[PDB]
Amino acid sequence: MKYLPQQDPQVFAAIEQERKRQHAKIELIASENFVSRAVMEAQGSVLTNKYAEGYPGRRYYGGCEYVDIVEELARERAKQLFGAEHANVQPHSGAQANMAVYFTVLEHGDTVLGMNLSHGGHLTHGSPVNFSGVQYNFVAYGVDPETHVIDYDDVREKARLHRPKLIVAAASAYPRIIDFAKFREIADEVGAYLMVDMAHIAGLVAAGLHPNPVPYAHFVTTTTHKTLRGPRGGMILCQEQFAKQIDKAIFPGIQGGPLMHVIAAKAVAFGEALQDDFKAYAKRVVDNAKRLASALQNEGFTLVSGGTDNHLLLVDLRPQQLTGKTAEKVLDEVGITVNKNTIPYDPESPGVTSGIRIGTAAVTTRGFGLEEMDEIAAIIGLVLKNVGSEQALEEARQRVAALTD
Amino acid sequence: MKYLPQQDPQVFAAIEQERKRQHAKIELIASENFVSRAVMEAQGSVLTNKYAEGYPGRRYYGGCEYVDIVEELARERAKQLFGAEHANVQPHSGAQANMAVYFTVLEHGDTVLGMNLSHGGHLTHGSPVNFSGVQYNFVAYGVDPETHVIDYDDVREKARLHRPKLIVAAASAYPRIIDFAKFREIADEVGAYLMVDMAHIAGLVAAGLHPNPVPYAHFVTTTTHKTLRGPRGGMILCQEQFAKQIDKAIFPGIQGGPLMHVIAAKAVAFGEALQDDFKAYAKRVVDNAKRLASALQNEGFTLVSGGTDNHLLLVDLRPQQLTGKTAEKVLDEVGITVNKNTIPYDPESPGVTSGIRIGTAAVTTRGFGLEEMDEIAAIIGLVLKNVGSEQALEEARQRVAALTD
Ligand SMILES: *Cc1c(COP(=O)(O)O)cnc(C)c1O
Ligand SMILES: *Cc1c(COP(=O)(O)O)cnc(C)c1O
Repeated sequence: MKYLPQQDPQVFAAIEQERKRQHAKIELIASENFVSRAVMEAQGSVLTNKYAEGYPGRRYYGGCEYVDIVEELARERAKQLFGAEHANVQPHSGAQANMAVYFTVLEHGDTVLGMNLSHGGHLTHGSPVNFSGVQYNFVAYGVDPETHVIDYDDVREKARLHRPKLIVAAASAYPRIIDFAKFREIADEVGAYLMVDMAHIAGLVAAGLHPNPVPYAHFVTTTTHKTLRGPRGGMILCQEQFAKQIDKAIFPGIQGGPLMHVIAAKAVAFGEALQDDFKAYAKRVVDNAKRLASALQNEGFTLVSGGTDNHLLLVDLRPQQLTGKTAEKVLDEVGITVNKNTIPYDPESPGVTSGIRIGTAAVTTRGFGLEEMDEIAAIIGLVLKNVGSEQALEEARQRVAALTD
Repeated sequence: MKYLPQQDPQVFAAIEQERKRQHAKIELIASENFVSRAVMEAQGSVLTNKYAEGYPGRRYYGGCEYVDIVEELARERAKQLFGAEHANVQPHSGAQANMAVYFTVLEHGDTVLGMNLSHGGHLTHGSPVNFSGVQYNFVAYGVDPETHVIDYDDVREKARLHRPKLIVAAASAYPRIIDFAKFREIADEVGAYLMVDMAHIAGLVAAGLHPNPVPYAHFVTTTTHKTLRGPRGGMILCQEQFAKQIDKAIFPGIQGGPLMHVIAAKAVAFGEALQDDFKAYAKRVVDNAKRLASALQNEGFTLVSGGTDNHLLLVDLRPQQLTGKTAEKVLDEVGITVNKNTIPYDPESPGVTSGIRIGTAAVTTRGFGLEEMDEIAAIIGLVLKNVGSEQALEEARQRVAALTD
């Protein structure tokens, strides 16, 4: 940076602390990643100056010839990446992507069936303090109490009983592959639309390491950040038949002017994801997650569903007589960043929890491999088995520092 | 830029075209501006990597110590700038700022009273194709057919007849000062909340050149871009008594993770607006608008309301037997960027219109002054009085080039 340090020392000092923090800590929060310098440069461009309400070649304002090129690059690359017939790259966030799909197919008070929020469903899949649960009548399907895999017979039963207009599949804390074919079969049986929210797994889908929801879902929503490793924002994919309605839902439906600079950054990220090296990266993400899961089990930890098929895992801390909140706090003391997370059938409140959620996307981006996964698991073992020993915590601290340099 | 040119030649080439376009054209679209290099650097920072759902000191995830500093700088600077008791700097856009306020105080189907969309009201103030007009029952007040000033007796009558829960004041195409005291008096009479959407005029309010809605409104919404000259995004201001509800409306109500890098950019912009030179800038904006209005009248143009109190003006093109669409198109041919705009009581559709809207914020940022306003008016006169003369259009083209260099 050149101009910010002189113009705003306060903001610059804080950004610099954050930058240094990102390097020093071991980031295991499953939603986190580190974007490329190219992605950041795109977001820091003069495209923030341009109003471009509407769509490429169909804008309200003149002078959009070049931002049109940018948006089309984003849409076309997204379509090639996911094999979708239509992309809308304007959503400000994953929340707004979902909001737009809901706005497209639902009326106020319509019934929607989504994943139980305590079992892995997202806030925007029917929380009573979120617009989704306030605006629509959400009902929930669960995972099996033993296997922790989605109970597809429960999905089916809930769908048949409640007759939802929309079924939502996808999760923010589900460590196994989701069967989109079964979701579509159930949707078809009850005459419901299927929406898949692939935000967490989008990078894996792009790399062919998780089944693609595009052929099975009427609508696919996602964040551009997370495993896809893009700028912070949202996206909707759908077949040509819903394109006009989806576009109208985003604008003039729920948003105003799009963030053209962020859309440029989206194009950059999609360009990156189309490359062979991203496929290699995504495989290392999944490989690292399996390795970390196995190494954690070696330490004596119990994992929700007994492991992982993707980038994330959930530790059930009940055997160690620890809450997620306690584990989160002590790991923070040694420089390991996790979040407490409700586990399926958690006896604890969302404010306390019986679990921690862990993902490998961020550490993989930093170049961590299998050996580092073993060490991370060993450090977590050292910490959580010795929460009362400042000796042990200092050793963990030094071992964390050794990993990040 | 260093990394984008090598990583993504396609995106870079398009950005470079846009950058060059921004320099070459005379930007008169009233919503447009040019942000500082410091603001852009902040948006292009590593803060995009951080999930920070919640609020400073009350986040869901750990590691937010530094982004907390950034958000607090934004909130505190906003409060000093506007004399507000509370700020929420998380809204992704002006649309989302409004969405959040609506979500806070209204239930589905509640009546809201806003400015007639054909008279200057915004899309998000009740368009039947926008969430506002779909989710809530919007009724409208108008401007006087002759003076084109808001008819406060009409505001009052509509409020008393329809009994709205919420009254919205503020506009995207109103060239005169809005009387927030009268709006609050009417709101008080009918027991309605008052929301002021100051997006267009926020920079002028900050500089003390338009009366401040903060003391009169329960809620003030705004874009951080436009006259305030910040990054693309939104903000809500309110008294302490609504702070908790407003914060909850933004998250977990309507959004997910905030854009921390954009929030950094917001802090930077607010820092800039607090400086004496921004006050001088904003005065030049208003001075330039008056000068341009006067010079356009000298050319024989009729202006809606007979002039301007702010950064923007509306040309009523009926005396020249031109539509807004025609004027917009021909001005585009010579390098002057305006938008067609419905005028009050327009006999034409929104797709055609009888007016063009013009604002001086962008050209003022470029350093244009009174002499340039005279020349801009003269060029517009030359063009619109000679739409059929390629000679005249080429002369205009050369005169536009002379202004931008
Ligand atoms: C992260 C996420 C979201 C929300 O994205 P934001 O950008 O935080 O609004 C929605 N759905 C799922 C499944 C997610 O993982
Ligand atoms: C520009 C504007 C908006 C919308 O802002 P976006 O950032 O485009 O969503 C809302 N209200 C008013 C009065 C505006 O001027």
